[PDB]
Amino acid sequence: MKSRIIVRTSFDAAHVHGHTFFLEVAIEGEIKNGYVMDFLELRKIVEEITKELDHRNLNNIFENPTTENIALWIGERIRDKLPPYVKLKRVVLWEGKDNGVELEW
Amino acid sequence: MKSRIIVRTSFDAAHAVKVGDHWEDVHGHTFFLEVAIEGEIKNGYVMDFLELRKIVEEITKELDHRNLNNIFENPTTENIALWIGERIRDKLPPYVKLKRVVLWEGKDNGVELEW
Amino acid sequence: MKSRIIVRTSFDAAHAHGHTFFLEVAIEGEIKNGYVMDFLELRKIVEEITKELDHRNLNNIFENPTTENIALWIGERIRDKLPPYVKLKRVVLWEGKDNGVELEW
Ligand SMILES: C[C@H](O)[C@H](O)C1CNc2nc(N)[nH]c(=O)c2N1
Ligand SMILES: C[C@H](O)[C@H](O)C1CNc2nc(N)[nH]c(=O)c2N1
Ligand SMILES: C[C@H](O)[C@H](O)C1CNc2nc(N)[nH]c(=O)c2N1
Repeated sequence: MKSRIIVRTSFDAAHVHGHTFFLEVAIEGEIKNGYVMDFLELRKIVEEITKELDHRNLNNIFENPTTENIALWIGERIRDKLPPYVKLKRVVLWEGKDNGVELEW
Repeated sequence: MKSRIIVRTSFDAAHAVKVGDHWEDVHGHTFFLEVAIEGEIKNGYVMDFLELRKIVEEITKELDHRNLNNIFENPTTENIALWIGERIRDKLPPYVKLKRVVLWEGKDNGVELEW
Repeated sequence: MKSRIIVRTSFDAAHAHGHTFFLEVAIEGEIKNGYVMDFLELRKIVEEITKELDHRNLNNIFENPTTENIALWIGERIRDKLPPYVKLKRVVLWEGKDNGVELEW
């Protein structure tokens, strides 16, 4: 069996057409003493990354700000900050409520 | 790593499922459809969202506003989902593959098909 | 191909304050006579289990009532009430709307 904790967040950005992006992050690991990893630590890691894009024009930070590339970047940034016994499992980024990009490791 | 684009849409249809040899009472729902297409991120894209949505909505269009018991012998959520999956697969460009189809009958009950 | 039916339900419970839990259960099996498993039957099985949690003191049942442990608790009792030809595929438990645990078999 595989266990994961999920956190959902959102941020607004433009690329120009501004959107409200909904981000879902799934971190996989083992349930140790009732916890995989506390939600607040993960959520802090995630927001610390999304805040760099919040209210910005992604065309100034990304060569080509496609939802896929933004999702990719976010995944790499998250990966670099997660704790030792945990892995980035899934990243789902919705460009508005009806369209999204799912990245699964 | 796998990369997919997801497109969400909805359509409404009325129907009654078989409860033995006889039928339940007819009623309508808003169906929520989630389609996941997997492929490689080329030039920053897997597949254009709108291109996928059009393929999917042309399909749901045949079900939209219709009595499903007139289209399916047994309009269960699984048979409808299967039918949608097959229709989509048949229309997808040669560089992607149908990965997932999630059909919700309302927001409380749904069927998930994965390839 | 794999086919699953999914049911969503909700229950409120207190532990340590109280929360509104959102549960999503996915059952994998083959489609026979047009369906994997009757939606109501699963819903019955699931809500009979959640009924034992509804507005309860979770610390009376769990030494450490974390979201993960509660998810494991539910996953197990569901596996014990399921019919012979289907399998518990996934359990997603959201404590509130933006934080959840996902168990996958
Ligand atoms: C009230 C809330 O349930 C409590 O603060 C927390 C915090 N962080 C958590 N983190 C995890 N992984 N699992 C949990 O159940 C909780 N619960
Ligand atoms: C406004 C619209 O969202 C934008 O032009 C698009 C269109 N199609 C897309 N298609 C993919 N695959 N990824 C994207 O980020 C976008 N963005
Ligand atoms: C009204 C209700 O949705 C209808 O009677 C049901 C019940 N159980 C079901 N169970 C499955 N597996 N698939 C379905 O479409 C339904 N439909």
